[PDB]
Formats: sequence, structure tokens, C-alpha cells
Amino acid sequence: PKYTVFRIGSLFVSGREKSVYLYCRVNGTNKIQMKWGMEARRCLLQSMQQMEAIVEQESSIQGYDMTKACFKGDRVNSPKTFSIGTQEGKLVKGSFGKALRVIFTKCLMHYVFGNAQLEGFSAESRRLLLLIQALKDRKGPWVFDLEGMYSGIEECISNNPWVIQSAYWFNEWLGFEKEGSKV
Amino acid sequence: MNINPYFLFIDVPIQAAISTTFPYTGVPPYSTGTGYTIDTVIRTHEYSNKGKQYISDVTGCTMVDPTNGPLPEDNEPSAYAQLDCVLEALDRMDEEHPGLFQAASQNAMETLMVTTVDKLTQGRQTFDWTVCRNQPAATALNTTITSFRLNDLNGADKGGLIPFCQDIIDSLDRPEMTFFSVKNIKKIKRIPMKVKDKITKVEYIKRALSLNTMTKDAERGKLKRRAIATAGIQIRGFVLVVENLAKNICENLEQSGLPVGGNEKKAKLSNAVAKMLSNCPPGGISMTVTGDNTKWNECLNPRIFLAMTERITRDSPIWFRDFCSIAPVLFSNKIARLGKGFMITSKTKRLKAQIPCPDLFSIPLERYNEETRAKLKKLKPFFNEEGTASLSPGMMMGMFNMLSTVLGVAALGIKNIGNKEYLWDGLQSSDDFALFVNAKDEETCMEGINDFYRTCKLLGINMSKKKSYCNETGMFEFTSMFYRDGFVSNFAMELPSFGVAGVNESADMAIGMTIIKNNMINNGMGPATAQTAIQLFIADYRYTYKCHRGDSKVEGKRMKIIKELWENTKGRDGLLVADGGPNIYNLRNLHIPEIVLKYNLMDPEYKGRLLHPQNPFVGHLSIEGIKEDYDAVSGTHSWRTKRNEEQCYAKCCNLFEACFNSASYRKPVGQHSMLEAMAHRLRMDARLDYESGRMSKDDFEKAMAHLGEIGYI
Amino acid sequence: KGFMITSKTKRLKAQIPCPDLFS
Amino acid sequence: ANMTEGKSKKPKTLAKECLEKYSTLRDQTDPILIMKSEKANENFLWKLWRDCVNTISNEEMSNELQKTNYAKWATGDGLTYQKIMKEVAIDDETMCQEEPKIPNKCRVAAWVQTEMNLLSTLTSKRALDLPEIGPDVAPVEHVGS
Amino acid sequence: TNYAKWATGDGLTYQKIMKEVAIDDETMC
Ligand SMILES: [Mg+2]
Repeated sequence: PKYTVFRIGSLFVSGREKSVYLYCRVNGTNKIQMKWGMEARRCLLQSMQQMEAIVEQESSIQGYDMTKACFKGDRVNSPKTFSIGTQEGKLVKGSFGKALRVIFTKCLMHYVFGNAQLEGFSAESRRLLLLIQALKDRKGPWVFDLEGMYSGIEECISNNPWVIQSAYWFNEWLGFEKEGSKV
Repeated sequence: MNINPYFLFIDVPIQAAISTTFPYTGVPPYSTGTGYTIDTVIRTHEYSNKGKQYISDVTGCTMVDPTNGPLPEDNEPSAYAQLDCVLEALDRMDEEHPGLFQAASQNAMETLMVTTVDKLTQGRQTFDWTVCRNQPAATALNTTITSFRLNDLNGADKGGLIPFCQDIIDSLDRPEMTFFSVKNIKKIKRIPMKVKDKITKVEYIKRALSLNTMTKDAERGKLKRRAIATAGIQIRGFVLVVENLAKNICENLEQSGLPVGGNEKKAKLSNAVAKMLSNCPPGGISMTVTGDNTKWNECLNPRIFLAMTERITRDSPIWFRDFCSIAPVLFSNKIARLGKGFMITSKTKRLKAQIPCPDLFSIPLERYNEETRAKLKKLKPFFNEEGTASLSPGMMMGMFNMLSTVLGVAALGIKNIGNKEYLWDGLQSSDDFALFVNAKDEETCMEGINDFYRTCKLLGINMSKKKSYCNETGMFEFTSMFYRDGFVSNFAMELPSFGVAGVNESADMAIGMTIIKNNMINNGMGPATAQTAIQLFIADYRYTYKCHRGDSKVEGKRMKIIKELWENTKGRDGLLVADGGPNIYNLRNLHIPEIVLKYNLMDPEYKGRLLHPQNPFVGHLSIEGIKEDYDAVSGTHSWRTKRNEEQCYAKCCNLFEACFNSASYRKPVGQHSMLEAMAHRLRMDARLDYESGRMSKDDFEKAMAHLGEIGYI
Repeated sequence: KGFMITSKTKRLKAQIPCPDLFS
Repeated sequence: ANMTEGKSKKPKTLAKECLEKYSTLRDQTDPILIMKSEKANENFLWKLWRDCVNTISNEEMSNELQKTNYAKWATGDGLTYQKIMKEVAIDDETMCQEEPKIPNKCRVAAWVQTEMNLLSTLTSKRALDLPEIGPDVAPVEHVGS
Repeated sequence: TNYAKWATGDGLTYQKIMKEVAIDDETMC
């Protein structure tokens, strides 16, 4: 609803016709926004530190280096897999590379859709994430007030696409975690 | 198949993957701050409106005193800290630490006796009363020193900080106050010049007590902004001494610990957890409260800090006790300058106009939006005609950090209430605290946490119930550092953008490599992350300085000569990257300059040209910044940037350094004027040149004539 | 000279010459 | 996409060459509007786009638009309020303070999930290239590599 | 002088724009 789009032509990408539209939009920026956009490449760093840590942990569990084992496995270790998504209510697993790409895309989206709303939502939902982690480990967490925390989190969900999608994903993951707690 | 990133927490702990949850790859939030400053004033007075309201005779402002007021009856923030309770906490802290207060006071006094006026040049932008603006520390300091000379206040010339602060105190008594102000004349060109302006005593006091304000920028993790403030030079030295005293106290405290940097935070967290778990009684339970105070500096009273300074210096000379009591005194009577005003527009006429804060109430309140209407309606009682608002209660961020940490640790050190069956202890640092309670069951631990909350209410310390939670000991967070089962996962420090520091090629490369190595050493950077950081830094370095490999196909002004050098030079692996050479930095050799690293592979002529002892791209006066610390070498890549009582001091000191090359390195020593020493050394230099044939007879005669004109023959 | 068109909300005015009366 | 030997060229020349390869799209001068958002002028945006194309395809080397006056109003720059001295604002009773604009409350959209699915998939083209680092002799740098 | 510009309404004059922009704009009438 923010884009004025024309139809400027058609193309043959691989011998098949595809219409070529032109999306036009008036936007605004600030020199600080351009600068911080120049520093989107740090996403790469953010996406490797994480993975490095994972590998390090495995390399700590067993002596030899686990990078080869973690990615594609070895004689005595099957490749690492992570729960990436779901289909028809059933969770789906994927390779370490798929989780790597998911993490990189998450960082890139944090950059692209970053504003006050996203910072607030992430900061306030970190508390709920830590409370859920405490619940999983049977640490008997306590809350001095829960509705205040929930309101603080929900005041940031207004129009940012990433924040709203993250809220949806958080609800889905919380339902899955509740089911896992039941079993 | 719909990807859900949160599902990565099903197979990994949240603490391990907490880094991705942190948004630190986007744009930090950035901003007028007048509304935010007014909101801060309104909130600060709301928490103190049940205290005592009076009128400051010195300044005529409206003052609010929540201290020793009614005890809170609800769970809203309260500034009603009882003095007796604060003294109880401080007395307990003294009892558990024999002679810590006396030692800290003596150390602060001894360091103050040696500190000089120039120490005030360190810091950030300071409020300048002469121009009522924000100017660097050196600018404000020299402007104040110059304007004090016009008022017969010559304490700055005495050297030490004590006489300068004495003259600062004296300036508050002068019936008038003369200074140099920037006046813009339309001659059409707007020419600024110095004019001898005067302000009566009351305006000068208001300016000295005034605190400039703005909106904090790049404060990640907060949806809304706040008001950050900067003070003038009148309170800088006293604040410096009080902060030194507080740091001396808080370095010994084990709860706060010497302010930890790098990976010492992990050690502090691990030690705290292990100590508490060991202290846990047999069969009992230990619960950790991850706490977080938000806007806790708005309920901290400068009067309480005055009381703490008085208690800390119980046994000290009255001169130092009075000196240390001036920062709290000037903070209890502070004045908050309010932003730059509001902007009102009419769209039927397409007109807009900014309303300066002095004229906030010149417009009917019906012409403001509802939120601004209410803000101004509540702000009216504390509004000053000159466009400022009196803000007695509360404290702005960053002013008393060590002192507030001392107060928090004093609250922590109570350890029990009523001889109940629980012991509490924790960590405190700059508004962030973590608590641990050991008891015999969860109910008793919650009783202890409630008692701690109520006790903190008595000291003016408020803890956010929305931001604070509790769990079993072994998993918590402190200063954005997540501990879980003995594993600490600090992932809130954004790795600084790995780009050139923008000083010069050699220095920038050395700085970048040293930064990567320091990150590896301190921030637990792994090998692969460090190598990728090196790659990114090299990419940015090549982009900035137009220095790509000679074998690349890039084009440019410098790249043509780099390509020429690529083939004119036989030894190709010895070239610096700035000369199209190949990068050879790896993890092992991040601490050796590439000038040395490639010395053996340099061609015989390339090293001579690059290391030509007399080459034009180096100047002595550009070496000031060589130290500040990076290790590098001098060469053709060591150039400086063009320059975009200021010039008086600049040229005088430049001549002083030129005559004596030692003054740049080490402080000169003498008990005489610099002019006579300059004349004597110039006479010696002229005589030496005349003897050695470097100067002619006429030149030496002219030099002696000039010296006599100065009057040193 | 032509006619004159105007936008009050934007507070703009323009003169359409006689040749451009039907454009 | 325009295949090249790898020589780095100015962005203006790169855009000019890419447009020259796809001349049918470059020379399209009759727009077929598909949907105009709420207020955007189709004529303003289309004329601005044509000016962009003409500037990119011109024989000059400067990238500045050749109109500079139509673009003033096409971008909406000309529709800016005029500052006036504070006194007139005080006396003008119709000059008020604009109410704050609150972000709209929206619901979940199916395109964010699609973007997450699509962006985290391998493609046939990689745009990530990084410099080189010195050889590795220690085992630690080997494992890092 | 500056006050008299707005007091007498002299400042509330519609800006003139090139006929191309006005024609392209459907709001002008
Ligand atoms: Mg905390």
C-alpha cells in the first residue's frame, strides 16, 4: 500500500516470459541511517561468532575438532541437526547449514527492519525467553509481576513487520514448548 | 515448511544463542528533546511531591525535598529515603570493612593535592556559561580561566586544582560577572567577535548551577528516549574529587568489586555464584533474583549523597570535608535547561515556527497537543522565567555512578532483617544489580527478597518489578552477562565496526590489527571470527585508502601508480598493502607491524624509498598522536590531516616545542618565565650556528638585535 | 494569457496558457 | 544482469551498460499503471523515473538530474512549510502543535514468513567476496580456516 | 518590517510553479 507500481515490460529469464514491473516509492533517510546501513556486513560476523560457539562446545565435549563432525558428521558422530520450522503442525529438522542460513537471515532482518520498536521488543522479550529457559530447566522461576512485563513487551508490537512476525513465531514456539513440557 | 527461528531454542539453551536475540546490526534509535526533558522533570518531581516544598533564597527556584518524608504506601517509585537508614547501611559497611572510608578519603585527598587545573580538560562536552552552550572541556576551561582574569580571579595561574576551585567558589560571590561573549554583527556577512559582557550575581549563580540537556542517542534496548545532561566547569573538579573518593571506596568492596572490564566480569559472576552456593545451608535453597532498576537515578537525592560524603570523611581535615561536600551541594540546587522548545505549525497556511523555551507559556495551552498540554500544566510550578526548570530532587545519569554504586552495595550489605532465616548478598554496578538469597525453603527466600525490596525502598533505591525476576541459583544475568550452570555468555557488547580508525595508513593498520588481537584476548573472540574480522578490516582499509592489490583490475588515481609499482618491484610479497602489496596478517602475527613483518622481503630500493630518512610526508608536529596505544613505524605513510586565546596558546606552545624538542615528550622544569628561557636558548643556538658556519655575521647580528628588542641582552 | 488553476491545500497557483487549455 | 570480465567501473557507467543491454525496458516510455498507493502522483513518479533513465543514459559523466525543477515537486520537496519568526507564531491563534502520530496497529502478514523462507535458501549466485589473509602455520589458525 | 509582512497578509501568497508540474497535478483546478 506504499508502492506505486507500473508495468514496464517483460523478460525471458530462461526462455519463459515474465512481466517486469517497476515499484516506485518516496522514502527518507538520515546520514546516520546510511552509515549504519554501511555496517550491515557485521551481520556476517554476528552469524559466525554464534556458530563458532556451537562448534566450540562440541569440540569441548569430545577432544578432536568437531567442525567436520558438526557439519557433515564423521565416523563416530552423525551430522548435527536443528529444529528449523514446521509444516502441518509437525516440526521439521534441518542441517547445521540450514540453521546457519536461518541465523544469518535473522540478523539481516534485524538490520533491515531495525528501529525503536524492534529494539524495545527484543529487549523486553529477552526476559520472557530467560523465564521460559528457567521453566524448562525446572529452576522454579518466580515473577513479581507478569502483566507489567507482558504490557511492556506488547507496547512495541504496532506496525513493524519483523516484530509482529517474531511475536507470531514466539507464540508458536511457546506452544511447542508447552507441549514438550507436558511430555 | 515455515521457518521459525525461535525453534533453534528447542535444541540449544537460550543463553547460548542469546547473541542472535540482541539486535546490534541495525541502526540504533536516534531522535526535539524539550518534551523528553520536561517529562523527566515531571517524573522526578512526581516521585517527590509528598516531601517538603520551599523556595530557594539563593536562586529563587522552587525546591522539593523528599528525604525523610512519608514512607511509601504503594509500589510506585519513591524518593523518600530516610537519613537514619542510609547512615545505618553506611555504618554497617564501615564495620565490615575496617578503615576503608579513612583510607579512601586519605587517598582522594593526596591525589587532589597533586592534581592540576589541566586535569579538567579531560572528559566530554561541558556546559559553557560564557556562551550558554556545549563546548569541549578544554574550550570551556580556557574560556572560564580567561573570564576569571577579567574579574581578578587568578587561581588558574597558581597551578594546582585547589586554588582554581577556590576561585570558582569565590566567583559565586562577586556582585557582577564580566566575561567575553560571542556577538554576531551583520556587516551581508555574519561576523562573530568577542564582546565584554556582564551578568549580575543571580544570573551567574543560575548559569553555574545550570545543567545543559539533550536526548541520549544510540541507546539500544529502549523503545523511548530519555534526557542526558552535561554540567559546566564550576562543578567539574568537585565532581572529579568526589568520584575519585567513591571509586576508592568501591574498588575494595567485594559486592561491587573494582569496576571490572573485559573478562573480569565472568570471574566476578562465577565467584559470586560459587561463594553463595557454598554458603547455602545443608538442605536449603538458594534463589537468584535478576534485578533491573529503570529510572532509578530519578529517585536518588543529592542530599543523601551529601550525607554519604559527610559520613565517608568522618576523620579528615575540615578543608577536604568541605571540598568533598560541594558537588552534592551544587547538585541539590541544580537547574535543568530545557531543550530547544516546541514547534507549532498551521497547515491551512503551510507555516511553521519554533517556540523557544523561555516563551513556552506565552502561547495559550490550548494550542499544544494533549500530552504537551498536560506536561506544561504540571511543569508550570517549577518553570523559571529564563527558560529553565528547577530540578532539585533526583540525579541525572552518569554524574554520581561510583557513589550510587556505593549506596547500592550498602543496601546489599544488610544481609538480613529481623534475624530471619535467610541471608542475602549480591552484585551492584551502575544501576544494575543481581541478588542471591539463601534460606531453608522457597517461601523463606521470597520473604528475603521482599525484605530486600522494602529495605531498598527506604534508601531511595527502586527496583523494577516488571524487569526483575527470580529463579533457582545457577542461572541469572548481570550487566548484560548471562550465567548458566557455570557458563557465562556475555553477548551484549557490540563488536566495534572493523574499519580504519581514520588517522593515517600505517597507524590505521596498526590500530586495526591491535583491536582484533585485543578482542581475541579479552572478548573471547574465536579464531575463525578473528580471521573474518581481519578480512573485513582489510576490505574496509583497501576501500578507504584506494589501495587494492596491484594485480587487481580496479582503477583510480592511486591505483594506476600501485599497478606500476606492482611490476616495477621484483619482490612482490614485501609491499605494504597501502602500496598494492599482499596482506600477510594472520592470527599469529597480529602484534608485529607490517613494516617490520615485510622488511626482509622488501626490495632494496623500495625500503629505501618508503624508509627514506628525509622524506616530505612526515612532520615533527604530527607526532603528538603517535602514542595515543599502538605500535607502528615512521615512513611515507605517516602523514597528517589538513586543519579544517585559541591561536595565542596554540602558536606560543608550538614555538615553545620548536625551540625545545624535549617539551613535546616530557614536561619541562624551571622556575622562570618561558620567554627568558626561549631568548637564552635562541642566543645559544645563534652562537652555535655562527661558530659552525651555519649562519652569517649579519644573521647573528640581526638575531642579537631582535633579542635586545625583546630585552634580554 | 490563458486561465489560472490553483491548489488551496498546497497553496500553489499556475497559469495555463490558451494553447494548453485542453491538456 | 550484465556479464563482464571483472573490471570495476563507475556505478553510472554500470547502470548505463545494464540499461543498454535491456533496451526494451529502457526505452519503454508509455507507463501501464498497476496500482497507485494512496496519494503518490503517477505522473510525477513516472516523469522522475524517465529523468533518471535519461540522466543515466546521457553522454555526460555527472549523475545530476537534468530537470532540477520538476524533480523539486515530484519528490515533494517543494511542499515544505515556511519558517516564520516566533512573534508571528505567538500572535497567530491558528498555529497549533501537531498531535503525535501513533503507529498503526496491524495484524500478522503472510509475506514476512514467505520472505523468511525465501531469503534463507541457497541460490546459484553469491555476492560475498572477502580479502585474503597471511598463510597459516599454527594449528589454531588451521582450525579457524 | 518582518512583522508587517504577515500582519498585512502579504506573506500569504500562493507560490507560482511551472505549468508542467501543475498540469501533471490533478489537485490543481
Ligand atoms: Mg539485570
